Amino acid sequence: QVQLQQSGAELVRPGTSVKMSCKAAGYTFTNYWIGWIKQRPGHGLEWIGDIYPGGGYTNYNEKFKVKATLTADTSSVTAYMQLSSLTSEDSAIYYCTREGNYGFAYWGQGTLVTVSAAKTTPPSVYPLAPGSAAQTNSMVTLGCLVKGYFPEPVTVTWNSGSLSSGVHTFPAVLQSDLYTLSSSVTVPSSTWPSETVTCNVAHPASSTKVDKKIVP
Amino acid sequence: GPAVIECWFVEKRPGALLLEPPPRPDLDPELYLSVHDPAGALQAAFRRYPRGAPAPHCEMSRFVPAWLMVSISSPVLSLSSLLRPLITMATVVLTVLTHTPAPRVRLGQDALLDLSFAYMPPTSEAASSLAPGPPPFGLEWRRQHLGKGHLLLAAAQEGAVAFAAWDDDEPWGPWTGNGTFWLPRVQPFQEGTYLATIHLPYLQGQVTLELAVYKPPKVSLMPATLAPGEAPPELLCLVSHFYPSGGLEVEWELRGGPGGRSQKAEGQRWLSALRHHSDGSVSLSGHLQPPPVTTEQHGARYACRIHHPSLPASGRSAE
Amino acid sequence: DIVMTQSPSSLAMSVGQKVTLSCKSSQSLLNSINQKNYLAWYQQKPGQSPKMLVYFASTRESGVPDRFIGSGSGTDFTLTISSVQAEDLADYFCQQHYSTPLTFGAGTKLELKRADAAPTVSIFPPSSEQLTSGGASVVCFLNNFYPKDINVKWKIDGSERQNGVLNSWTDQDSKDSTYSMSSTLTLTKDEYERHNSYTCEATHKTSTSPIVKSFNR
Ligand SMILES: *[C@@H]1O[C@H](CO)[C@@H](O)[C@H](O)[C@H]1NC(C)=O
Repeated sequence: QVQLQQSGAELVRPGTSVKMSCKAAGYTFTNYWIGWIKQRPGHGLEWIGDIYPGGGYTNYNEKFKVKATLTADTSSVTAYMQLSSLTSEDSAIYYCTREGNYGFAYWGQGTLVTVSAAKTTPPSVYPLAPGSAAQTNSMVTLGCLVKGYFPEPVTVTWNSGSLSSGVHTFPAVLQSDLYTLSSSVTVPSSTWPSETVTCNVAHPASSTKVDKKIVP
Repeated sequence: GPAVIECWFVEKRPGALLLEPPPRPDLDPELYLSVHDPAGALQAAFRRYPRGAPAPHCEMSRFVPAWLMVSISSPVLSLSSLLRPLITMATVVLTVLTHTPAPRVRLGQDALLDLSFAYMPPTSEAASSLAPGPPPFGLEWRRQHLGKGHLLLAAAQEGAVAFAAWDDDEPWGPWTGNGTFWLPRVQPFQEGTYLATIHLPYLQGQVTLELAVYKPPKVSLMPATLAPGEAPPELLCLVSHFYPSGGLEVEWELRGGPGGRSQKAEGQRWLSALRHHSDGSVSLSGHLQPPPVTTEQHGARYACRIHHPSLPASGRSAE
Repeated sequence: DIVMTQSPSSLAMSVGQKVTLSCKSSQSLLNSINQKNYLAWYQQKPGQSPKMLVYFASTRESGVPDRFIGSGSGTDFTLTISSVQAEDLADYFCQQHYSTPLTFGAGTKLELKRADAAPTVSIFPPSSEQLTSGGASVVCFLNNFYPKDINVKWKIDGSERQNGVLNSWTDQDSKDSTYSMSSTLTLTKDEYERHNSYTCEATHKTSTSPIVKSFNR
């Protein structure tokens, strides 16, 4: 069957260039069009352009003629897209699809592109206690706020993952070229502070692990 | 703190549970059991039983993995135990106990059903056990209606969180453990019978609870009108925001009259005014037709007493 | 060139009943020869790649159940789901395949219908270790509320400012189908010691009066 595998995520710096791959295995690659779609959070889907690995090669969009040049390799089944002049608004997910007469219907896995000039820093985590002056009724909510980390992947687990019910982890938000998130958990007052509650945050980019207890 | 507990063995025959040798009288020797609890949960619950409290209901059946299953129910505690054998000696194996079997939570508030458990493995189990320590357990919370139905929590709409732990982890002897159930924003459609089931690789134990919901009403009294000119009796007494539809009885009384401060009013009186609010609660309007006020009734004041299961024994009064 | 307007923004209906999605085009997408409307409907699961459901404004894709019915012509097209289930929670797009450049729609997000639930507001003062290394950040949580329509507003003993107010909304839960929200007041240790009251207000459909949680420094 047909299948489209794309390159991994591309974390680069502004002003540079990025070339991604798209291998097409399962059909005659030089007999169908290969289109590129851009999905940016808050702007939906956008069509960048198509390329036919045969005679009539490329055909670009009006707003994607200077950026995102298209090339193909008929020898080894792969489709490339060379991004250039990467600005902060070029952070999106790029799919490669096998176009047809009625649409695509055959999409790729996807390539996440992120552009920024901040270095790889470890996260700074801080517990979030309701405070001594509070009216703790039945359930008490605790937090584990993680500020000041870059890349993107960070796992947070309460009590080494044994307590996952009622846990709400919020998506990361970029702040001062550093991301930031927080995690909340609701536990009964008969358990806390009677029993210790610990959040374990692991950052696989900087390869760090921090286990911090929540204290009043 | 009773020392002996009467029970019924079903398949009903009389039997006893003994927490030195009592003279076995009108009891078959198979159901006269001397109980020994290494976990010490059932005996502690029986010792902590209120003084003078009525005898709890008890049932004894035969479990199949001998095996006796004892279900002790009371409006104070709920206990389920597994036993293992002229008095037959028995040893407690597994026990699931809750001291909050009838929790009454206000409408809109969060409910916290508590539960505890204890496990004492037999000698044949521990001798053939190469386990690292405490076994992994499962805790299911369901809603029951004469059998089974909807499983709510485990280890699931509208929240319903379950927590369970041992916090002992001592690879020796019996283990104790806690288990809690959280139900957020209790609605009237969530009241009824709940069931907590502890499932260990050995077997299953089950306990039953009855979660009831109440709502105190808002009482108010005021004169009545009819928009006229002249005065046809008519009094009023408004009840607002109540959930227990049953147990409501409106009563009138005259406080401070020429015959004590506890005299029920006379005349016509009717009740039929009720409205369903946009939250499930209801309202009510009581009415009274008192006789003409005499000079001897000067200084007194009328009042409507309201009684409901969501109210204390004295109820609420409004004058 | 061609504009694809999708309607509505995001509807949340219960499972079982039929839902409808509309799509408007700036020009005609119906070909005179071989009378078909060059328009396709795509479905993208949360955090995955989009899959085509209906192409040529009709004729469903193989593997898609018959509940997805595509109709319409000219500039107005419609996609109806007779019996919504749990496997239909996604966002759908309508894309024209008639002229260059190919354009998509804004996308309609499908949620699950529920009863209104007030948010659980809980404010948190800055930590001790945060003050010794950095500044001060106030945390406010809004957990399990329906619908997603919610607005947060801070106040510093009379004053109010949107500077340093970073919020974070969650998606619909895969268990209780509720929404959560967080809010941070990133400040420094300097201007934090010169104010007393810090409150976190909201504005939801459940209560006419906002939920206010404050604390004194
Ligand atoms: C179980 O709860 C009781 C209070 O109800 C507490 O004293 C005890 O430490 C708890 N046990 C565990 C293992 O958490």
